[PDB]
Amino acid sequence: PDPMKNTCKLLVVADHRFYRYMGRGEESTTTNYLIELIDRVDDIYRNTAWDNAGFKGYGIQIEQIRILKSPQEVKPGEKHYNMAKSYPNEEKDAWDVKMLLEQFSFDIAEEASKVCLAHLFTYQDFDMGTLGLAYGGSPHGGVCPKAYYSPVGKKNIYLNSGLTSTKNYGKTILTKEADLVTTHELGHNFGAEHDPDGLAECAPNEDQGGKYVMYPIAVSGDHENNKMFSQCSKQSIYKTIESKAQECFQERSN
Ligand SMILES: CC(C)C[C@H](CC(=O)NO)C(=O)N[C@H](C(=O)N[C@@H](C)C(=O)NCCN)C(C)(C)C
Ligand SMILES: [Zn+2]
Repeated sequence: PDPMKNTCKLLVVADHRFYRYMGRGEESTTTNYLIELIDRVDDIYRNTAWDNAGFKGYGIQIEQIRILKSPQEVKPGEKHYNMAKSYPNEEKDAWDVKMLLEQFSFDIAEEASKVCLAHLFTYQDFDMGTLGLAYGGSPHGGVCPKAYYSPVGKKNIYLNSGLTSTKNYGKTILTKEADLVTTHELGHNFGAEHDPDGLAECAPNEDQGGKYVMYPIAVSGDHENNKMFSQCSKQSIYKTIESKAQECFQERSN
C-alpha cells in the first residue's frame, strides 16, 4: 500500500429533505450526523485487510459537505435532484431510485469530477423497501470519476456516485441501519458485487455469524458478519483498489 494514496475523498451532499427531516433545519445537526456516519463506515473499510494480510488502511474521508437548505427552483419541464417534487410521480413520497441517481450524477457532474466519490444523502421513502443505489460492482462506475456522455443530458456526467435514504416504510431508519446502507452502496463504488447464495463462504447461515454487508437483502442488522465484507467482496475490492488508488486516492487527513 501507498500511504499517500490510500484515501477516497468524498463530496457528501445533504438534500433539502435530509436537511429538514434528519437535520432539524440546522447545519450543525445535519453535518454531525454525516460526519459520524462516514467515520463509522471508514472504521469498517480502514480496518479491512483486502488481501487478508497487510493490504489495509484504505478508507474514506469527507472533503466537503454540501447542505441544500431549500428545494431547488426549476422551470416547467425541468428537473433537479434537489427539486421539491418527486419524479416521475409527484404523488409518491420518493423519486424512482434509478432516475434519482442519474439526476444527481447529472446535476453534480462538475463537482464530482474533482473528487474520488460523490454521495447523496436524502430522506424519501423509495418503493418496496429500497434504501440506496450506486454505480460500480454491477453484473460501470465507482471510485474515481469516469466520464459517460449523456445523450439526453448533452454533457459528460461521472459515474463516481451513490445515494442513501434514511427513510423507509414511513420512519427514520436506525443509525446502525444507515451505517449498513452507506457501507453497502460505497461497497459497490469500491467494486464489490452482491454476495451470492451459492458461495457459502460469502453468504453464511445465521448460526455462523449471518450475512456480510454486500448481501442483497437488508433485514435485522444485529449479526456479527453484517457489518463486515465477505471474502468475495474483498477479492473484488482488492482488485479495484489496486487499479484505482494511484488514479484518485489521496493521503489520509488529520
Ligand atoms: C443496504 C441494502 C441491502 C441495499 C439494497 C439495494 C442495493 O442493492 N443497493 O445497492 C436494498 O435496498 N435492499 C432492500 C431491502 O432488503 N430493504 C429492507 C430494509 C426492507 O425494506 N425489506 C422489506 C421489503 N419487503 C430490497 C431492495 C432487497 C427490498
Ligand atoms: Zn446492492
